[PDB]
Amino acid sequence: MRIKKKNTRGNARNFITRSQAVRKLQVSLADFRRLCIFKGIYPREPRNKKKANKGSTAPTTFYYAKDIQYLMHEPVLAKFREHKTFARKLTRALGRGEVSSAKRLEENRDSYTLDHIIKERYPSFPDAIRDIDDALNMLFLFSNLPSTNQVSSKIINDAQKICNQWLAYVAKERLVRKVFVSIKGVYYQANIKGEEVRWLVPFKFPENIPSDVDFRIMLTFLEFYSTLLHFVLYKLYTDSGLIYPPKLDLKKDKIISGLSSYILESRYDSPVASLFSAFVFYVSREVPIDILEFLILSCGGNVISEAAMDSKVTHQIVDRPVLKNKVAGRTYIQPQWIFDCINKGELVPANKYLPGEALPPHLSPWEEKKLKMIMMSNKQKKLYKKMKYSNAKKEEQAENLKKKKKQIAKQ
Amino acid sequence: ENYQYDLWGDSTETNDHVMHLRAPKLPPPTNEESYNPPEEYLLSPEEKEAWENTEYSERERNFIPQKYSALRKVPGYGESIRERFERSLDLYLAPRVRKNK
Amino acid sequence: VKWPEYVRVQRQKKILSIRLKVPPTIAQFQYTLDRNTAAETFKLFNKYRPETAAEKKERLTKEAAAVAEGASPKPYAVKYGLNHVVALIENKKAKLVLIANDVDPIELVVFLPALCKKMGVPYAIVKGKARLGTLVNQKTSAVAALTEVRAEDEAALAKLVSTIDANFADKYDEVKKHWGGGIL
Amino acid sequence: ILSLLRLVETNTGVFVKLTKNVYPLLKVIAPYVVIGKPSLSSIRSLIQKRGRIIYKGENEAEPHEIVLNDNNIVEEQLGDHGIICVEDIIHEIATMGESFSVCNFFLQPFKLNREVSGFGSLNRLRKIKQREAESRTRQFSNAATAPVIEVDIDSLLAKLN
Amino acid sequence: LNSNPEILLRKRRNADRTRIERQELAKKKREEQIKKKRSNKNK
Repeated sequence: MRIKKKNTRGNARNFITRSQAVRKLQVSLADFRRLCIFKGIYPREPRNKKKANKGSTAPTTFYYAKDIQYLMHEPVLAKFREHKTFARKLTRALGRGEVSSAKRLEENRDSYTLDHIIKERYPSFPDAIRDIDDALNMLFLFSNLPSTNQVSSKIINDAQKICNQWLAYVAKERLVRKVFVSIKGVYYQANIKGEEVRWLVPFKFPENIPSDVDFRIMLTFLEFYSTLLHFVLYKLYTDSGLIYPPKLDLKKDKIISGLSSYILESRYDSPVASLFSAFVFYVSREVPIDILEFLILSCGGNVISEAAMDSKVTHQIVDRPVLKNKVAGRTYIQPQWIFDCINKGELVPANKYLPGEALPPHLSPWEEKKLKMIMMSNKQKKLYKKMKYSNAKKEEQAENLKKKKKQIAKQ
Repeated sequence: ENYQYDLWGDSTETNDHVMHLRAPKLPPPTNEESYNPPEEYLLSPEEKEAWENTEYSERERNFIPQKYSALRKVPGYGESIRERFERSLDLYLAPRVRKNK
Repeated sequence: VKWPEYVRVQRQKKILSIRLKVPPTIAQFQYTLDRNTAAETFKLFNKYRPETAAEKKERLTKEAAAVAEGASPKPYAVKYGLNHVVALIENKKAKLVLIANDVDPIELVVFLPALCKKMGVPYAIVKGKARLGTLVNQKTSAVAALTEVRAEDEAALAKLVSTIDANFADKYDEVKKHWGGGIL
Repeated sequence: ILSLLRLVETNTGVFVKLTKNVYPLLKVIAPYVVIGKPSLSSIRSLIQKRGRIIYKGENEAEPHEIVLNDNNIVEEQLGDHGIICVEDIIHEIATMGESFSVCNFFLQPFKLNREVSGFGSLNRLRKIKQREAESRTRQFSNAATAPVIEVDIDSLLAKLN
Repeated sequence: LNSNPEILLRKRRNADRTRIERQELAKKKREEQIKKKRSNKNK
């Protein structure tokens, strides 16, 4: 052989720069990143960064060559091109002054579907449920958003619809194990086909949208997770449960627009799913309902709200320092009791949960050696000193918790 | 009828066959920062401003731990869109490496 | 700076359009109808868009779907071919003939303003063959005419004639004289 | 009338009770406003999605209008009238009570987003479609015996949320 | 040495730099929009 050129072989055809990926695809950076979001493609780290370049030490991100080289032939890229053609051919109609032909161009418009993009991403159903962890976190955030000029109302209404479908199913087949109310929101854990998904729901207050965040990146994630959730929910309902999609009662959606609405027709294993059976809870006005009625209906209780007005009831959930009525028939609880009954599973006594007293701390469900240092190498001294510092920074923080507990317990 | 058909069916095939599929790592489970915490977690007044002095993204908590007597007294957490947006950016822009811990 | 061949050619043609002395049958163009009267001509002309190929197809399938299973007046539209416009002038059926100032061979439309002044047809040289194209489902039109009209638009058309006579033909009586393009 | 209802700004809502005194004033502003009796979900979703409170900032600044994030803010400003939380505000708004005149001037006005919300390719055509839908779904009577046009607010706020 | 195989996201660089940059850019486009409103009222 002739002397081969140096920096064109091993790591140079294994990886490519962002610029080289964009150029090779002949696609805009935005659309390159849109496809990258849909396909689940990410930058990868080579063992040599400069052999992955053509010699240069430079701030560079490396994609996998065969990954981009596999993205090139794909229906979604072709449909992006078709959207670009449609865009100019519409503004041709609009810019001239003809409205009827433009309106007709809307009628003769097909759009890209993210159907086949999931088959190649999550080939098995249990793999899709391993992703639904991050998928349900976007979607439940986007339900609790005011619609802006960035994000249309149709987007939020469809996202909220999927959210309500998810909440309805989990409360239907009784698949909750753990709850955790934090400052951030309310965490749930759910054995969905026996693999324990986790997801977060914010509190139902108006959310201050920063102008800092980019509502074009988040919209494509929503666009992928949305379709992914449609296919997941069809699979779940048509396997073990119900018809999809279920209908919604109009005068129920006028009252709550939550979870007691949206009725679903068809044609246990865990202690949590057997709890609250033959119990009827009267949720008061003061507590948030949609974060709580999900849990009651999931375990096996029943809900009658103060809100619905605007019997069999055995417990009332009230958050006031002064409670007015006080009947002999009901038992009076601050919601912390429910948030502990789900976590333990053993029905915690309501003696520490009376209205007017302070709640329990609410835990999450989640010499010679200095002389024998010497005979270690530098590649072992560096590592051992690092492990010593990592244990020290833990133990001193544990000492901080103990010292703070002692300083508070005195007061 | 949109998206109203099963696509998986009897699907046994895993995508983690080529060693190049770096699974996106489910975010760390939340450890002791609830609306009602044990108040030793509630931060000292000096570190409340020292935490605000540190630059973002090189910071242990994305939040100040806070104590609330009532569940009604829990505020709407303002920096929630920021957290999901930053996670979304972490998925497609942050380089994924196979490590041995 | 260094420009392409064609860019240099069209810039050279632009400065050549100015700096030469030009014959008065040309430069009778570019002495054209002003912004208000042009907008007001189109506020009438936009009410008579020739029925677009899609609209005609759907309506004539509506005729078939109705009439085969289980009276109309003649509809009025703008008239838009040069063979047809110079047919309509000399018929004499034209009440307002609109002429584009920018035509690919200039020699095409040079007789037309003076033939309109001959026949007594109230013409207006309006700016843009693209702008005429828009009102007529075509890319370009060179000419647009308005023969007959609905009676609601009749008085407005007659006033559009009188406004164009006063604004265009009276201000530009000097344009039959005077060789254009003596700009230093 | 639009100062009293504090509706100087476009794309802005407010709650009022309609009586025999309110109805004559409604005929004056009818070409400027679109009215209707909302449902329980329209009210409840509107307050939990949008809500302003004009009160003091850090120490000095007064004109901050922020957000209905909390319920302890509701306590500090209302409290003794019997109102403790945001859901209790929803109660006195949906059901006509004593504290309605108290909380109605507490959520001053709402900030509804405009329809379509753009000037461009898709947005101009969508604004054209909706603009011709306006004159069909709303008429200006102009006569002294103008019948007051009531529309579906459940459908309209499905568009504006 | 009994090591567990797992995946790791590296910290996305220039996160704070761009964060503050977008914070500034948003405010700048707001102010420019206000200046446009006033200058259009002079027409």
